[PDB]
Amino acid sequence: LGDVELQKELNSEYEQLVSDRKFLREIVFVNGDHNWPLPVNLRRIIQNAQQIFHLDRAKASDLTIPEIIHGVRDLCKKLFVLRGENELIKEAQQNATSLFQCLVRARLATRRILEEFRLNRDAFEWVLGTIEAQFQRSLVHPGEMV
Amino acid sequence: ELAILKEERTTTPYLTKYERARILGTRALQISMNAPVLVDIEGETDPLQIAMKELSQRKIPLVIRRYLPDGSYEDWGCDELIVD
Amino acid sequence: LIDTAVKTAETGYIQRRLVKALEDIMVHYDGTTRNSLGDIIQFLYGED
Amino acid sequence: TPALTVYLDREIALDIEKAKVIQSSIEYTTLKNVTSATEIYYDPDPTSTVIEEDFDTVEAYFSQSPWLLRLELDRARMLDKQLTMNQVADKISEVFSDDLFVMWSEDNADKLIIRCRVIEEDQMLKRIEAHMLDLIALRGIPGISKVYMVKHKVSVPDESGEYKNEELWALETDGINLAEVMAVPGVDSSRTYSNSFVEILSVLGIEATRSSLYKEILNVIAFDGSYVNYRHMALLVDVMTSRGYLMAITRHGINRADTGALMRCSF
Amino acid sequence: EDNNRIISRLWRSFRTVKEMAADRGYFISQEEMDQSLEEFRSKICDSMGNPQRKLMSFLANPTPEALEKYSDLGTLWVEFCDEPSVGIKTMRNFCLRIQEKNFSTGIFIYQNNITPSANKMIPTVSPAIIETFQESDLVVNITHHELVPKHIRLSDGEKSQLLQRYKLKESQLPRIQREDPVARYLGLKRGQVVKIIRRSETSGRYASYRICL
Repeated sequence: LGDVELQKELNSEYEQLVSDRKFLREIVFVNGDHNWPLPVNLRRIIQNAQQIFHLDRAKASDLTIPEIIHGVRDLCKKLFVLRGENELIKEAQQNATSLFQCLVRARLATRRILEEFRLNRDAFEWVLGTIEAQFQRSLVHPGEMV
Repeated sequence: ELAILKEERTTTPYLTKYERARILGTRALQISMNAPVLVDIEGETDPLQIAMKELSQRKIPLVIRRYLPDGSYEDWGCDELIVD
Repeated sequence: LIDTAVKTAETGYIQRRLVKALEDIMVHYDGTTRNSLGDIIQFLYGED
Repeated sequence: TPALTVYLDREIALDIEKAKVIQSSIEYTTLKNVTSATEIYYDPDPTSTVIEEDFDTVEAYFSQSPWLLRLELDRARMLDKQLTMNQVADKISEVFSDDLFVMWSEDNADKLIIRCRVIEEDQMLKRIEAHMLDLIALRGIPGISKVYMVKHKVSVPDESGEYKNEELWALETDGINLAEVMAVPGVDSSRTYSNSFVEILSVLGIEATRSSLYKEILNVIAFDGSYVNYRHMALLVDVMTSRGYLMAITRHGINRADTGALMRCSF
Repeated sequence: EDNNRIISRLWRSFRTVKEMAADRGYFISQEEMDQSLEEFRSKICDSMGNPQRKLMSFLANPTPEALEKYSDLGTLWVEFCDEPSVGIKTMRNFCLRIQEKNFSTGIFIYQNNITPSANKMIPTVSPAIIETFQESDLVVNITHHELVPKHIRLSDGEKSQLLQRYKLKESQLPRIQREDPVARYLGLKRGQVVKIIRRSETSGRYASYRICL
């Protein structure tokens, strides 16, 4: 309670979420549709994490807010559809994963992680690693006769 | 001239399905021609299964040369590409 | 019965033409979708 | 079945009378569309007449060739298209400025009539009559033969940000003229759409052509509830629009590429 | 009546021409942008109400940003002609006036048609450039249409960067016709590359590139 050097990060999270809200509502999906085919099922990841790490008894969670925010921020910068240090490579990489980043941030929000899913640190790290690996597995292979 | 230095290699670090299939086929054909086997053969005698065992243990001595559309290529040893 | 007997030829012709039009298109190691001439069809496959 | 979907401006898009006025402005009527039956009378003296109905009209209209054209205008046809005698006579004079002199009975008259004079001419009158009945326009964009008052259940956010349906009039049509309808006032010029993507290419460019092509293919496929993943139809429309122009899936499209001879011969 | 409609259509076309010029990089005064129908009618029409199309012809200079970016951006001349049909005579006068005051680009907006004999003088008037648009075409600005995403011409250095990033040749790019309505609206010359950012339902945002033939 009462902290400020953390309320800054909370406000940054909420402003990123509002940016996503505005972007999706005004550019991508203007008619409101929000159920779209996307890689990596996050519902199933979260429930598998709950099963594996036994999230019953609503135990006191040792998962701090700054670690949640920085974990999701680092994860969003680890989903590689294109590899390279070029600048157009970076632009295309961010354009490639904008919708999926919107999904990952709509699900792994601080209030949601703490209240709705009640994850501890282990389940959280497992969710991030599983998103990493399954996204790397969802990519098309070179050589496909698409 | 067309080879790429191991630092600026910008293709996927993951073995694709086609690379894995062809690598396994080639290794199986080689072993069926009385080639030396790098793994310790414990129970299995089928060359394809031996080749799979070698692929899992990163002991297949082959190289994939990935040609780009401009004619250049990147070289990746099988032991440094990541197998799912 | 007439529909089943008669439309299958138009459908098979359509699928043959589509296959001949799109047969030379492959995802390359840089992510692009190019034809046999090397021309770009999509800069990233499926845009994702 | 060519067709436009003409989205109206919002002020018009909610009111029905205004939308119907825009419909009347956009729809195409020709002199054929409001004409019942044309005669040809020999009227040797312009100031008099051999007929017994319109003598009083021309005696009130007075205080060249003796060949007269007496065309009749049905009542309900005028009523339904908001057309009166004044605009029709003006339109005839618009393309027959001074090589024709037009008389027209009044609108309340028990017989709705038009009379014209040329300035052997029993066949130039026939040629002029045919060309009028087949080329005189009254109002609207040529190429739009019918217009419909359609209702669209658009989903838009509320003032609380929550999505709510909203009941808007819009126009559907028989025929296609994208450029001229896009200009008509009262139309949302930034949202008019055509089901002919060749028209889109000629009017809006190649990227809009790609969008229209995807919309048509998605409509045809998803008609019956089938779902094809996006990337396949995206690839198909990207191959068809990659050169800057529409490449058909035919020999005339496939075999005009620059690929090898053996590929083209194999097809 | 119909005079009001003619004046309104002409005013819409003039606004489209000014939006075209500003989009292409030339500086247009913010007050001449918001030119209203009645104020336009005041400055153009007569006592009889018919409009003088010789007053709309203006002169546009490159905005400094579009000079720092597009170094090949000279001075623009825009003329609304009065002759409905345009022949080799009028094109001769227009080309003479364009070369006479070293105008780089001359936009010649006509009403009815431009005859092929006149049309032949368009490419033979180097080093100046002459483009023509028809007034009927200019009534609606098509870059405002929802299906038309925003096109942005690349500069020479950025085009080189695009070609090297993809290890590409010019002929291996998606293409746009010089007669494309958005290439025509943008004054694209052969070899110049537009960048087209557009909506993507699978990724959110996707950047496309086309070379103008």
